[PDB]
Amino acid sequence: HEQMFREAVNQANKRHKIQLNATSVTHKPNAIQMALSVCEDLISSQVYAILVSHPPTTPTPVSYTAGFYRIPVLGLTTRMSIYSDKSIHLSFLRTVPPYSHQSSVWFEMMRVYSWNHIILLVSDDHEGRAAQKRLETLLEERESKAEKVLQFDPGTKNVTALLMEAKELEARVIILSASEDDAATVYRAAAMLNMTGSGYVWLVGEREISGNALRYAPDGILGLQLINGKNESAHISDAVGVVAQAVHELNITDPPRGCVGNTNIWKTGPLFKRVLMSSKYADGVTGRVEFNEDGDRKFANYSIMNLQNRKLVQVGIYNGTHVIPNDRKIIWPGGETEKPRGYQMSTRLKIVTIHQEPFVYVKPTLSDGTCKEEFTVNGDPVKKVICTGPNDTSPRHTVPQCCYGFCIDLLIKLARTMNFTYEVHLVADGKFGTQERVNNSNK
Amino acid sequence: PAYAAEAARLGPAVAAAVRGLDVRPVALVLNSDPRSLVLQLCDLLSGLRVHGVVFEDDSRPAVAPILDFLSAQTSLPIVAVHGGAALVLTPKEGSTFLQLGSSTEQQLQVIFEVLEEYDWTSFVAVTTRAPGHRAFLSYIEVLTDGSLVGWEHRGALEAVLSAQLRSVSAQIRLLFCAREEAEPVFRAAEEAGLTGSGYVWFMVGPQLAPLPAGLFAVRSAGWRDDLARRVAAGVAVVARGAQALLRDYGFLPELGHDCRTHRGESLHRYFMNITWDNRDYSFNEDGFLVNPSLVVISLTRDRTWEVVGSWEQQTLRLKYPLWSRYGRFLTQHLTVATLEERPFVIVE
Ligand SMILES: *[C@@H]1O[C@H](CO)[C@@H](O[C@@H]2O[C@H](CO)[C@@H](O)[C@H](O)[C@H]2NC(C)=O)[C@H](O)[C@H]1NC(C)=O
Ligand SMILES: *[C@@H]1O[C@H](CO)[C@@H](O)[C@H](O)[C@H]1NC(C)=O
Ligand SMILES: *[C@@H]1O[C@H](CO)[C@@H](O)[C@H](O)[C@H]1NC(C)=O
Ligand SMILES: *[C@@H]1O[C@H](CO)[C@@H](O)[C@H](O)[C@H]1NC(C)=O
Repeated sequence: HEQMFREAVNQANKRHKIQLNATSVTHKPNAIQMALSVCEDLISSQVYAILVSHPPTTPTPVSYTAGFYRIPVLGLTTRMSIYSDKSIHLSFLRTVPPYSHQSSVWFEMMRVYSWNHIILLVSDDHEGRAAQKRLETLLEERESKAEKVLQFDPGTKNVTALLMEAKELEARVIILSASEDDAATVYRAAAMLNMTGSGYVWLVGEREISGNALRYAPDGILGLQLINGKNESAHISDAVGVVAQAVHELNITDPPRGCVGNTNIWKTGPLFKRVLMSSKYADGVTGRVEFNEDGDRKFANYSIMNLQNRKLVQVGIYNGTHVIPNDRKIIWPGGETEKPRGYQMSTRLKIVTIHQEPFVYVKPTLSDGTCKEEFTVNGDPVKKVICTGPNDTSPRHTVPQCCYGFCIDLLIKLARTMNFTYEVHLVADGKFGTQERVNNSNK
Repeated sequence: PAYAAEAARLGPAVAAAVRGLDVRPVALVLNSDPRSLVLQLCDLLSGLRVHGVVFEDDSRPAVAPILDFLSAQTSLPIVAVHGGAALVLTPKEGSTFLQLGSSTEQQLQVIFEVLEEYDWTSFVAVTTRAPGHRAFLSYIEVLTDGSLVGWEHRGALEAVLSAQLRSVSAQIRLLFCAREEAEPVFRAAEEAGLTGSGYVWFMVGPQLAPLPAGLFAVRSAGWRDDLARRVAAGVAVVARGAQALLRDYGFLPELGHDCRTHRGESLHRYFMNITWDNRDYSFNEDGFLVNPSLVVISLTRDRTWEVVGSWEQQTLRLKYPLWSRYGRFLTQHLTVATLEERPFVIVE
């Protein structure tokens, strides 16, 4: 409100060019009046930067209006990834890390617990896509693959199809990132599908944990929350201190003070943004603040919360380069004191065989479905496996035949000595395999 | 030129009747002043309640973010014409922008087709301070992976600037920078001497239209077309969209925009493919034009931009079909003659 803004501005002036101060803004239900209010404020105040901390439930109108005239502004509440890119919002800056940082910490946590597997359950929104891209890039830099990256559908019900696909996969670990409504819907389906427990580990972001915990969060999740998220909602003191330092650092011209009629942009606006990036506000209030990349600062610690005892608890904090887990033992969904294995063995291998006369014979089955059993040259049962493959190249659709020979005999020996459970399956089109070029893509 | 544009639209454009909408030529330029422009737009939307008004801008890009935000708030489609201040804006929120610009992906695609046709394999990807150009570099890498496009690599980078740019050479150069930042690069290149007939520069991005002797920039087709054609195209697009939505109950007003998000519904589902003025005028979900018409302008010694090649329907027709690349116009190029002798030279 006004009182907090006056206190923050007064403190900034006392901290220590001409009558430097900031004027608070009042949010409106419709952005149309919001844009008009900010336009009047900029014309009158003509302040170098504007601070937006509206807890709507909107930072778009302020950033969009700041784009014109190239007047950089600082946002302190929104964490959506759409503001990370400066191409669309070239006048938007913030200190809180973006949601892509959640992917960075997830990879660090995954590497900490000797996990190399994941089932990335990501929403289809822009924020979800950015998180997947950031996680994929980090995994690629480490020569690691995400296995399944099956997408999602915002504001959709009956999503059991995706859950069924994930369940059949070997790896049992899911890093979920979506909205509160999506998180609740997925959690309900997972609970009804026996997916929350046994050897399953859940990793979710701040929004997912809060929303899921409200409605249907099982007591086996592992959520992440900002160390000073609530304080970040009222840490404008750091913002005013950094802005004052940036202006004190720096051939400049006063920003335009005319909103009713103007086309010229601020010449020094880009320079002010450049100096702001170089600014290193190492005061230490609410942790060290250092802008990273463009539009965000990657210098905020991240805490880990768990739903043990039906309540959120702290099981460690992130130092900025490595996690520091020192709290009580983590209560996994199954209740075991040891971290459940993130990978599950799959002893149901499917084998592809190609018809070669000396090695893998192919013979049709009898009427009953099982082909006749013969004897070897010296006298002995011949091991035959019921294989499925094309008839001609005629049903031409998975006619069940029976295979036998060198390779099949070798396969049976391998299965016995290591516990397989094989289901032979002939190649769809008879061809050993080669690299063909299609649409300028050889691989 | 805002006053001139308004005068050119009130008089000439009003009488224009391309083609259903009750009143087609109903519109008003209405003068830069975002507060007044938005207030006037709301007043017209509440009163006129039209199905959209074509917007024309002359400034050479902050207008686009406000226009799309206003369109999303009003839940009405507003087509962007008269290239400039409407250059792509790839990201979008639900809203119907329908801008008539040209995206970088197609611009890069056309340039590479021209480079391959002219046997210009060697190239560089010099770039200034990153204005979020990571996408441009990725697209070039994707296009490079192929059969023949591969060539010498490059990077992104005042005496220091001149040295960095001149340390890769490779003749053909690809430039992506803003006008405010490109000028220092041009001066640095001029100081380094890589601005004469011995080098060719391909400047792509939002540049539109000491300059180097060889400059090739790709811009949207009809860039030199008069504003009358631009407004006519915008009106036709709106009329085509109305006809497209006419396949079902066409009495679907926007409730009067939003003056005194909530709807969360776009309009791209119905308006997807239209045909007018031949060419390829079809809009995508992102707001671009699928398979748009492009031309390759070139700069001569007379400071004039002329069409060299035209791209339409995945077809590249270019005049000045120089079979030889003039590789050594800056040696390493040899003009080797020969003759057909079956045991030695076999030609098929
Ligand atoms: C900071 O200084 C500016 C003037 O430079 C003050 O702005 C005035 O504020 C009053 C009260 O809201 C308005 O009636 C005037 O129209 C404003 N003038 C300008 C030039 O903006 C501003 O109030 C001061 N704020 C603080 C916190 O002291
Ligand atoms: C966060 O901690 C700081 C400590 O200085 C405190 O002043 C602030 O009020 C806290 N956050 C909130 C909003 O309670
Ligand atoms: C914490 O992160 C900082 C980043 O500079 C690093 O220097 C420090 O060694 C890290 N400490 C631990 C325990 O991870
Ligand atoms: C392999 O070992 C497992 C565990 O004892 C057993 O269940 C399985 O039957 C054995 N071999 C197979 C796959 O038949």
